[PDB]
Amino acid sequence: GPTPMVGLDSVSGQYWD
Amino acid sequence: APPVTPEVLVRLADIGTMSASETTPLLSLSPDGRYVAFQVRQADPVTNLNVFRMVVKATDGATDAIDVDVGGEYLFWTIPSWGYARNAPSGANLTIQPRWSPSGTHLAYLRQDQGRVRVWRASVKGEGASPVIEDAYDIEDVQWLDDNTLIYSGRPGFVEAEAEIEREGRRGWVYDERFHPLTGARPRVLEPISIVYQVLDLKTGTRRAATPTEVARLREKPDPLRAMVGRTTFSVSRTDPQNINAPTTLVARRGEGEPVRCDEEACQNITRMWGDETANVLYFLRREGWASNEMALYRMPADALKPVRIWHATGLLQGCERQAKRLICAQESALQPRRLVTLNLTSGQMSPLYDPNPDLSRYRLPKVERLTLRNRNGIEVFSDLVLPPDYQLGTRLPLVIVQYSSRGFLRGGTGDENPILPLATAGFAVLSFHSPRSEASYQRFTSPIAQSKAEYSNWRNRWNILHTLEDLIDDLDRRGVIDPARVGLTGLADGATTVHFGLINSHRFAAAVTSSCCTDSFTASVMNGPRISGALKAYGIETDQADDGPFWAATSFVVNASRLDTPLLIQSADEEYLGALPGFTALQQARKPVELIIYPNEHHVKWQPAHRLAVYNRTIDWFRFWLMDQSDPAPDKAAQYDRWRALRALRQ
Repeated sequence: GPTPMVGLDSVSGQYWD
Repeated sequence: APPVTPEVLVRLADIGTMSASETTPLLSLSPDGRYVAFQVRQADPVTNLNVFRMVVKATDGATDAIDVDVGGEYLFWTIPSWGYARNAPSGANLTIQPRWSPSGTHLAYLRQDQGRVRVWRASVKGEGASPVIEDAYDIEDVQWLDDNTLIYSGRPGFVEAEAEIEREGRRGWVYDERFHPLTGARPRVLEPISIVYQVLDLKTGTRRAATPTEVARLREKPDPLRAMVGRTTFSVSRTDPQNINAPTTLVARRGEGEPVRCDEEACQNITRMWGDETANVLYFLRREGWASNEMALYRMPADALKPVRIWHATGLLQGCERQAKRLICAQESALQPRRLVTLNLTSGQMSPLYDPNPDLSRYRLPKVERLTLRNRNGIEVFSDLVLPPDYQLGTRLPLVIVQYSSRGFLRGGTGDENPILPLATAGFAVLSFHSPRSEASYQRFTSPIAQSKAEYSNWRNRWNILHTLEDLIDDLDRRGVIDPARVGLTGLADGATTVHFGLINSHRFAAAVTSSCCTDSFTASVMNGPRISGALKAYGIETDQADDGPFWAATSFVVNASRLDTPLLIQSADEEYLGALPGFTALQQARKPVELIIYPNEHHVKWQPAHRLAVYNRTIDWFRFWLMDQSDPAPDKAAQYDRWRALRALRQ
């Protein structure tokens, strides 16, 4: 996702939440 | 009244980073509270540039806002991750928080030009702005120590490490934990890289080392979940501090005394609080209602633990800061793009302060209705249904699903990729899906990484997501609102994973669009390189299985290419396309209706306005083609429809 905090944004090294 | 088109949507201005919440520091009040400073961004798809403005507006509402600086490049939000000093940019912009000088007469803030982040200083009545600090490294933060002195931070070590990588490359680099092939063919800089602090005296132009005291004035951040009123310290904690899914509760300590826990339900899961000594009250925000769909603001006399609700609404309040008995906030809701608002802390009344867009009731707006249901796993769900402006009940529409958050303004869903109002304007029902809570989030876990591992086990949470979408579709089907044979699905980031899962494990979708591909070993193990690949295993991603392993069978397009009959459009950043290739090639070889578009110099979330507009338009065209059998006859689209007619003919 746009915001780099907690969890996975897909499987390519970006973070969610 | 004119329709909201992709041309209108892409030009709606914004304040702060794309996805903002309660603690997003997107505005700053002057020391005396009379002015608010903030950055406005507005995209122009013809010049293919964002235009940034630093704005100052009197909090009393009586005078127009003033632009005190105009200019700068799109400054990416970057952070260390995975042991890298700087991960690839998500593509989102850094929220720029202006620092007021103690006198209230100047702002200092970060701004990028020619690839370099500097500190700029602006006069607050509009008279101009110029850069005052530059170094060999990007500046990462800044504060005023007094009216003529600035402290600032950054990482010259990161620059030096880059030069060392460049020297080493003369001998070739060993492929190891420094690489992330998806994004580039050079080793990355590893942590640890230290932050260096320096002080600049603006009157002499001299620089000196910071003192530890000065450094802490920059390093320490206020805790938005802590406040003081008199001798009483308010904070939040759990009865079981290890269990991350246990609700937090407001607690009060008088000096060094015992904590007293508030019992009331209202005191649970606070997201922001503010202490007011004069009024002797605590104010706080939280989410509440069905599936937490609403925000609410509480006022609590600081003597006791009896909070009273004074405001609640669908939408978001972001970056709020207090001046006396008002809160100044950014705010947004389904049909209201981000703007500034004042909230009266006595009555709970919300009033407009500054809207960088015109009023959208100038446009013929789609109708929005918030949906609620409990899913088959017992979990509360909300989402937003958007209908075309001329919607007559009785009409069964094609549906397009946009994911995966729906709290705020209906713009492009996550990552701003799929244009919600323009899709409705084009005759679709649009479901703006708000992904629900997982079952695992209701159980005991000591780490968000361990929770993730439970959610991915056997793809349990992905099934909960897919079943929730199927519940929503079935609902709208029973209401006679949609034709269930004509449902489109879109996704970016976590929504992309849902798209891949969805097309393999159901036949409910007649067309799809994704911003990335694929959910497979190639992408997760090979293209991530050994460091990230290894780290993902703890999250439940089985990167030690090859693509024919059991975990990947539910999502790999290489494994499942020959049964993937749904038309799929992939609109990828160059920085992610490599991941799509094995999947794409298996699909083409199996003669499936797939198309891949590549955008240059882009990221996981796209930043270039021309690109976003082109994504919006192609995604509308795609769904009109497959779900309405309609094509726009404009001659510059003729080649696109030739290609898509050929894709269609493959299916027989």
